[PDB]
Amino acid sequence: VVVKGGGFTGQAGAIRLGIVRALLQFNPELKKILKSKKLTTRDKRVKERKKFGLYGARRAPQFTK
Amino acid sequence: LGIDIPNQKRIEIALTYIFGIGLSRSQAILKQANINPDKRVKDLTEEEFVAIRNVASAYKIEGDLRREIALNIKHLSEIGAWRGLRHRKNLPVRGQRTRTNARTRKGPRKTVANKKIE
Amino acid sequence: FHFPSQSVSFKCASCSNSFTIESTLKQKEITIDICGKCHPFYIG
Amino acid sequence: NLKAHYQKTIAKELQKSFAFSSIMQVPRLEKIVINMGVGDAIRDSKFLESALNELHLISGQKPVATKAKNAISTYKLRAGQLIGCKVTLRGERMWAFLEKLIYVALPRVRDFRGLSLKSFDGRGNYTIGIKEQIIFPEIVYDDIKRIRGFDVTLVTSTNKDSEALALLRALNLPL
Amino acid sequence: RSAKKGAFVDAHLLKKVIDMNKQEKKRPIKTWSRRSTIFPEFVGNTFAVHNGKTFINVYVTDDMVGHKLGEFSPTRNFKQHTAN
RNA sequence: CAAACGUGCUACAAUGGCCAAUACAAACAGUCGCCAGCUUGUAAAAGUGAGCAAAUCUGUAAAGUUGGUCUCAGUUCGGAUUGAGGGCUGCAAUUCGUCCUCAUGAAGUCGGAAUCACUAGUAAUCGCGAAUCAGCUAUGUCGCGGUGAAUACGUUCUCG
Repeated sequence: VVVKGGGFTGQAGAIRLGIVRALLQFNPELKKILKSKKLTTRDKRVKERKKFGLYGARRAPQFTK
Repeated sequence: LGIDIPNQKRIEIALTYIFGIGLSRSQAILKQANINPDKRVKDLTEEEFVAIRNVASAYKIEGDLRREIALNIKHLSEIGAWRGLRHRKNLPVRGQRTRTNARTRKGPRKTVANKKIE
Repeated sequence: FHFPSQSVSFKCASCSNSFTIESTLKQKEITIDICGKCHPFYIG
Repeated sequence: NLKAHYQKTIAKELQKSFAFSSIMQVPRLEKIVINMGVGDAIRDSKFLESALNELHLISGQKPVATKAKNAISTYKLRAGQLIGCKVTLRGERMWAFLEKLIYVALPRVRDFRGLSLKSFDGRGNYTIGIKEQIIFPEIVYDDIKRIRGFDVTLVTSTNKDSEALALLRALNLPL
Repeated sequence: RSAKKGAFVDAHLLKKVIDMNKQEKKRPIKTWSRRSTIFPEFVGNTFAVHNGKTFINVYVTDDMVGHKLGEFSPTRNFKQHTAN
């Protein structure tokens, strides 16, 4: 395994996908257990773009009344 | 100086409770003494103590520092200068937000009502 | 009744000379940081 | 103690200094009084047993307290309720106290610059103001309700200040 | 001074100081600039420093020269607290 | 400036400080700007002098990891008012710059009635980039990426 960029957990997920993809191409019946355990490819789980006027991604400063 | 420092601690922190000497200067003075500090050692001999007194007297002890600073404040306050006038009224001198946030010398916490409307 | 207090040795703590003065007799040969004859404020 | 040294040297140069040609008209030491001046023992405080034991250790003789000479209306003090201490010193104990103080207490002060401009009665008796509890080599580590000094005074035979100051200089008390 | 204008003075008021340093030190001289830092040559005269309303006359003492002229001229009034 | 509302940073700490070594990012910017390395300077920062009209070069990741280290104090956590000595910037550093060194180490133990943000790299957060200039306690503002949750029974009540 050789990685470029990203945090250790992100690199861990990258090598997760690499290992599983190489296993799948190695022998087709591996696909089956991938559907058995449902541990599969990317969950498109990435940092969303924070917006203007928000100190975070879903954070407003606070609402005065 | 020469006061019985609290026991049960390392020498580095032992040379901190004395007024005028903090952390880095304590490290420098300890290294000048060459005590070779170990864990939770307080008293081992007196030949170290004499060197400590000599090097401390080479620097300025708490008492003389207090006298000199009091004299400097007196001199800056007894001459025409905004710093002395500011210090005489018990307000910060170096320049900070003086609008509503200065309550380190401006009384612990006291307040008065503003004018009422409606 | 008066409790007896007798001489305690004091000869070398920060200088080489001192006078034998009496103190509490429950201990002997106690050391002090500085005495009169080696006090920088005493002479200088 | 130093009485042998006092008669050894100091008396003769004291005679030589001022033209009197008498061995005893020079100033002499009589007594030293130790007073505590307790004003904090109004309620259930340490009631001087800390002070009692430390003063009895620094001077083996029994310290004696004193009661109020009048009735002060700002407290519950009405001619009684003994306060302070009374220790009179003479004999070997002049020097026993004097060397202990001069060579064990004054250099032991946290910071001492000396003070002697006028501490006399106009007749040559010098009061000494103790600052901290710990100026004696021995002390019981129990804490007095208020950390204080001790009242001590040196008395001289002559009713003049110059000769008393000369004697004190001969005894080398810092000025 | 750091010799790198860390204690810089415009030094154009100093010309009048050199002028007045040879005429037996007569008291009245017109001088006002908050940009100037004082020197031992200055003491012994008056400064009509500009606070913002009028040229207030001040006499710098003979105890120090370290700080600046503009520091020695009070401008802000006293609060005179009015609790309504 | 006698005060109060706020909107925030940072503390009330052993879900840590301190001492050292040690990784893991991206995006953006850069020719009197990034400044490499070196002489250094306690360090600030000065100086010497490469490279970069830039996927070549410069912007050094931080939390994290290995060893200690302090053992429940209003402390060694925390730091601002306060004094001196210096540094940069700009012709200018008193009001009214910031940086370093020594000191200064108070107050503050989870903050009252009430209140705000959010269904996943989201809050929690951890360091960096940049419009702003010569510089700027902007503890701001537009973003980058690092670790990483908990919960969702249903709309009686509560609000829109």
